[PDB]
Amino acid sequence: WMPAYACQRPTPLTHHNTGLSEALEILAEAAGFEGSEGRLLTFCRAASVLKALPSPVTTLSQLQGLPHFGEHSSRVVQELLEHGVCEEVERVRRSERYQTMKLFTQIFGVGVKTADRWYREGLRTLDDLREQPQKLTQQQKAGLQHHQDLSTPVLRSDVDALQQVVEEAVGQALPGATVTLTGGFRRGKLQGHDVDFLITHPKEGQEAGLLPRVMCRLQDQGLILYHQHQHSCCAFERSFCIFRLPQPGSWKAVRVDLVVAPVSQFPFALLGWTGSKLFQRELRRFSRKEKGLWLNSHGLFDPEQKTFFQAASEEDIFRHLGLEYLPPEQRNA
Ligand SMILES: Cc1cn([C@H]2C[C@H](O)[C@@H](COP(=O)(O)OP(=O)(O)OP(=O)(O)O)O2)c(=O)[nH]c1=O
Ligand SMILES: [Mn+2]
Ligand SMILES: [Mn+2]
Repeated sequence: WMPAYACQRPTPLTHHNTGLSEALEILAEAAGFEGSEGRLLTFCRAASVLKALPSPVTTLSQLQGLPHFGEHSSRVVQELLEHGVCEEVERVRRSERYQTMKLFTQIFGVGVKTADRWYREGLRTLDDLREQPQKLTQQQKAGLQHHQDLSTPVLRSDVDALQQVVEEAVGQALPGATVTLTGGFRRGKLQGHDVDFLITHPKEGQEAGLLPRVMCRLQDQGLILYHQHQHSCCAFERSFCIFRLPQPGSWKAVRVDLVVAPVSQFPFALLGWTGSKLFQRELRRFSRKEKGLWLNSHGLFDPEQKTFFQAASEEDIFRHLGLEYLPPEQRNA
């Protein structure tokens, strides 16, 4: 017996069912490309169940008694076990719609809605996009300019080098300010599509105006290819960057997300930003459905009492929701 919510079970970085989960996640992704959010969540949940299993699924009798394994997901696994291939998955992979949506959505600054609009307007290739620059935001233009580098997986060695330059810029700008690696790398992943950093200072308010000073310093060093600063609107101050990472004899563009949070909200921001996306979806669903509380990256709110939970750590937040603590490396749902 394995719990239904991904936030109630450990999901390690590496598991025994990568072929099966990858097939399900292709179907999940394709459903998201078509706007079928329910079907996406269904396939994603089924894939995450396989990730938590302690052993490989070699016979279909091993699916018996597992949550989130309805008919469609079971059939996928069945065809894979019996034939080594699932024809729906292979049709999806080869389809022009999926390949194009995948191409466009992996461009920096392009979501599903934009990608689908461009598809419907007869755009197919990266060159087609380049021929219509009036259709692109500045962020999207930067993404296209650097798309080869931005499609190259980011390595832990890249992350280490980047964290050093970000730490130096932060340390110079404001003594005492801290940089915390979040995102998939904090969950132990060995590769990723970007690097995520969360910046704070232990005195509430000392972080005001820090990010722009950090960016000035990084810019002066030649380390920034693209930078979009956004002030908090509703809602953290952040900078969407492409860094020019020096390498032995060349350089690579790398996506970096810098997020500033006031230290009061830091444990919520850390939790939210550490992911995985599905784990956080599941944790927020759990908080709302099971405990009546709204969790987001800024706080945990009781909307009946009209109160906010004070947390000093991620552990406090788990405790408050009635969940066993999961370290970041077990949140790979
Ligand atoms: C869009 C959004 C994401 N997040 C979270 C969810 C993600 O788990 C987390 C990091 O985003 P990413 O950098 O997209 O995801 P990742 O680091 O888990 O994986 P990858 O290797 O592909 O980079 O940010 C928020 O907290 N608030 C938001 O508004
Ligand atoms: Mn990331
Ligand atoms: Mn990111």
